[PDB]
Amino acid sequence: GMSLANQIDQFLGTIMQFAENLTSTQEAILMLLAEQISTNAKIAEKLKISPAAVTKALKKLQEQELIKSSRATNDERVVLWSLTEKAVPVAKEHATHHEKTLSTYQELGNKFTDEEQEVISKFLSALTEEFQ
Amino acid sequence: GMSLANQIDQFLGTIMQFAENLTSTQEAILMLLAEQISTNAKIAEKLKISPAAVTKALKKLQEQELIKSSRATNDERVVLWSLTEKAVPVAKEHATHHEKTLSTYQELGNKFTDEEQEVISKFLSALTEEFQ
Repeated sequence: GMSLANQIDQFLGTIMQFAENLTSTQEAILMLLAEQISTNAKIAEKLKISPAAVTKALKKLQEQELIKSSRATNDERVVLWSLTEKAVPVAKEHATHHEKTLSTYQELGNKFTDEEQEVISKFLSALTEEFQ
Repeated sequence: GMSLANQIDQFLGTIMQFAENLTSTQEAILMLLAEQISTNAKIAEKLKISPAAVTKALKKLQEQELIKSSRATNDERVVLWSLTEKAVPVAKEHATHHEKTLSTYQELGNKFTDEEQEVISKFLSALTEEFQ
């Protein structure tokens, strides 16, 4: 039989191999803008990142014509950002992938009782640490 | 609070990030040869790989002067392979890393009862599948 240590080793090897086959900030803005027009400030708050990081990601998305700025109809000083037509199916495709992935994790989790899920949760947190 | 699905998603993201920061056959031969001189046949059996794959990996290791061929003192037709002096500390360093990694997984596993470990084992097998 196989030790749990070896099972864990093999499992992590499989996830790392799969890895070896848009930044995440950019893709998170895409997803956010897919749901509501927003400002730099709003984006920084919702994403929990610095204003410099938001400006940097917004610039990359703009260069790619994934998003576009406009002026708040109420206030001429506030710049709003929204998806371009070109970005609509990009964001939709990313949102769908994310949702499907999470659904898969959720269905797997649902095969376990709350008590079992707590075991799994503690296991994953402790193992996460070894990789942070 | 955070759903298990989201915990799993974040956990896999961390392992994949860590990944984004010698082939495994070659390194397995190094480790094997670190413990005993062997032939192509022996290597293929122990590693569960094709003779072509072994020849391919042996050639790469030889080019790198990590291993060297010699003739079986008993039989002139059989080629044995062993580490070179240069490879000794390479294999030692790899063996030590592997052992340390497994020790870490083992110590983490030891914080869980056999029953909890079974929960974790089933969880990991089912999740592995999603990535094979």
